[PDB]
Amino acid sequence: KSSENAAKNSEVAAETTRDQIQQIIDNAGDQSTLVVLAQPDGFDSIGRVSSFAALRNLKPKKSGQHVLLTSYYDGWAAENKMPTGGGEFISSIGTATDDGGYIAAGPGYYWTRVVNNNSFTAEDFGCKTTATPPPNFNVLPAELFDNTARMQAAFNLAISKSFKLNLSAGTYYFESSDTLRITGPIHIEGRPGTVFYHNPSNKANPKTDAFMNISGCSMGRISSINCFSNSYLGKGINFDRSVGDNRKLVLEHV
Amino acid sequence: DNAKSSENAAKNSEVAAETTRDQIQQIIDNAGDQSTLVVLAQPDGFDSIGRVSSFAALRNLKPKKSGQHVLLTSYYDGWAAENKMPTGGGEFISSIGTATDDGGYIAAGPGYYWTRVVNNNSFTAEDFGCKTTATPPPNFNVLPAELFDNTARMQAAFNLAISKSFKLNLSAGTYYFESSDTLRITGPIHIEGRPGTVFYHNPSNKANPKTDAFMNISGCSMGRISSINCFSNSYLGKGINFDRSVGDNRKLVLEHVYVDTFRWGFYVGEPECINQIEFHSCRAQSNYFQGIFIESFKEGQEYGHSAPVHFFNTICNGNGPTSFALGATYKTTKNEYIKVMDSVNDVGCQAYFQGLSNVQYIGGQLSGHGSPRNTSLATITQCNSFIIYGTDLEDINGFTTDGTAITADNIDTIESNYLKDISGAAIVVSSCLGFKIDSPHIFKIKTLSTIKLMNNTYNYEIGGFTPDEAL
Amino acid sequence: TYKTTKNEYIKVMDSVNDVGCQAYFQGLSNVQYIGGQLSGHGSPRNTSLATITQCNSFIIYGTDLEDINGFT
Amino acid sequence: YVDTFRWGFYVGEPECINQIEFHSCRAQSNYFQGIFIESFKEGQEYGHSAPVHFFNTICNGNGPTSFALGA
Repeated sequence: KSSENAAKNSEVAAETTRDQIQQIIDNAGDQSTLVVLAQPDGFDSIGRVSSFAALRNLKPKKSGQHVLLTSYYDGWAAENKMPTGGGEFISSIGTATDDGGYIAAGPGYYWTRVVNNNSFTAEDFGCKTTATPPPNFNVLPAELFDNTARMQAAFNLAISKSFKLNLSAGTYYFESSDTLRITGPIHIEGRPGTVFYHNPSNKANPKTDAFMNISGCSMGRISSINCFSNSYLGKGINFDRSVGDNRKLVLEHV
Repeated sequence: DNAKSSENAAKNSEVAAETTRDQIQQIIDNAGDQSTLVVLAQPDGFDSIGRVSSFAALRNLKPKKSGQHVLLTSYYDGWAAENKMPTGGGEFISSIGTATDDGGYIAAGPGYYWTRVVNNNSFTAEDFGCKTTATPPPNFNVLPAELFDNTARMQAAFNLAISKSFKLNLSAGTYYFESSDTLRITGPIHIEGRPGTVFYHNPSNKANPKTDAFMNISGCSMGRISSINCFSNSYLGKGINFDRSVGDNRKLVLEHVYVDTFRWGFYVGEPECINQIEFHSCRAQSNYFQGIFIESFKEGQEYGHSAPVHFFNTICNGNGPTSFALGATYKTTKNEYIKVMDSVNDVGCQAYFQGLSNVQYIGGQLSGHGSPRNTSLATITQCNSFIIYGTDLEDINGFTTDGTAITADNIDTIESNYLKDISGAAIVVSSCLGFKIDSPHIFKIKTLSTIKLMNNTYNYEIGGFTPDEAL
Repeated sequence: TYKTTKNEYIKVMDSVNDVGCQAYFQGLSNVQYIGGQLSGHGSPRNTSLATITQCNSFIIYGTDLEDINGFT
Repeated sequence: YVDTFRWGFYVGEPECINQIEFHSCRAQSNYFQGIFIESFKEGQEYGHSAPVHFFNTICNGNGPTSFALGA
């Protein structure tokens, strides 16, 4: 009775408000999409670049544009992981040397990363991690992607711009005839579980060739890395004077 | 009665519809004559993008398709009424399927979930719903102003940091804990606090308030924990307990970790669980019995040890029962009363080392400010190669194991009746091979001697410390 | 014998009389070894745990030393 | 690192550096001293700060050179 009267008035008022919303949304001919953007999930309406190669092929109308990169490689959703290596980029008109990390160059333009807190991760350069193998003798990890050239680009950027390099847990696989070089002062910070795994198969002298060479790294800091090879071949870290003295380098949990 | 109950739900639907209409009207009014692109173009256009208000709202937000990115302003809403800024927010990505809810990393609903986007392999505790508050003074029974228990959310945060190997960042302020469960680290981890980070522990809900550990560390090989200040203001419980329930803490490093006003600051009570551990710049202060308590095995038990153990620039100060503590009674939040003392003859010491090997105490300090009842400053039993490099030792108030005060008047009597007692010096060494001390400055020692040797300590070596300080 | 990813084989050993040690120091000065450990767990063939040659001022502070399997 | 001042690290009163720590620091090419710690001067009340820890710190090339004296 009395409850029913208010319950039916509620239906009438709700329908009138529905008609009012219909009317105002129809009247707002050119502004109705602002209602779409203001919803709690409105940020999804903004577009973003899918991978670093797509970013290389993206032609900017004018210098100074800002864009979002979701991840370095696409296809993380089909697998069971999260995007990685993404960020924000700014366009410039001109020529610059492609880096694979910092700078994505195309024909007559390029894009540069916005770096926060003077630090970046190795995933930003296309490095991949996998499951850590056991320490048994001739045992290799399950997935074999060689990180040597991409990790050397990351080291070069960290030495040149004096950013800190951050490394994620997992194993990075290395199998190349070149040795990984550190050529000036650098900050490197890993996580418990960061592993560098070295396969000496492509080396010219597997018995004596160094995996990592460090030289000229004054006042640098390297921390929380675990290198192993499971081979009984090679040098693990070779300290050198090809660039200069490592005057006050600090190694901690290596 | 069903009609009267559903009337309120109908009115709630009415109010929600009217408020919706009001938001659309507000948007259209603010937009004005200008087109959508122009509005976006305006220097403040970023405000026209919708955001989730809180983590619960995100749990209720149903994604149309997997792969959407959304923004979360803060973990809790209402920060603007309070005079503080949002915290705990970020970006989330949707997935269609089932996953175990977390309260942090993953917000799960029926048939969908949202996953947080983590930057630089690190995250904060606010991301998991933890709250801070103003720090209480160190007085005896003083609680912080507002009491929100952080135990289960901080436990979830530790689980994520161990599982995904992210670094856990903590903010200034006190995290309050009052729970019947002990906070466990079970794997390698990085924890980094700020100057001002405090963990306050309330033992009122513990089953054994006197002996139950606040925090438990096991298996933490290669971890690093820094810049945290744990205190409890109760003279009850263990501060941090190291176990082998998961494994050995094989090269764990602690820096700037302070533990105050528990019953024992740092506690170890079984063998082979602190091999190669490091304490840098740590502190244990005003605990009831000991600041550091290491005891690999008890008497009659199978022999065992952990080795080596390293202390660098660590200071233990004020540990041991004072007269106030002896007479004090703790009042719980359930209005219980717990007597702090065990007996009226209680004594303690600053540090206690038993059953270890290759121990180094470099620098640092061991002092007795505030006049607690101590048998010694350090007590060393059944160790091999304990070495002391330049450690400041000062201000002991001397007692025997029985509780008898050691003054000048009775000094001779003590020497006759307590010869075999493990007490009566600033440093007591008992059954220790390879003991060594260089020449630190020692002063204000109210005890029979500065160093005491007993129980087959047979190749010791004593450098020249400050002479004529004892009785 | 190590098997490479190109199906090559490499003899791990150099000679059937190979010996090693844990740490080798030659031609240094003012060296401090504070704490730590040097140990032969797993029974490798060692001439020593630590070999020090042609140095000025090598100092060891409390290092743990254990478990050597002696060879010339 | 502190270089080419008159003093690099200066302390001139008691009870202000209790338990301070220097790791891997440098004082180089200052005019008088690299590290200068002085709790009290002559005729002043006794005081001190304690303990004080240096770990792998270097003081190199401090003091007045002939060029510095003529500069």
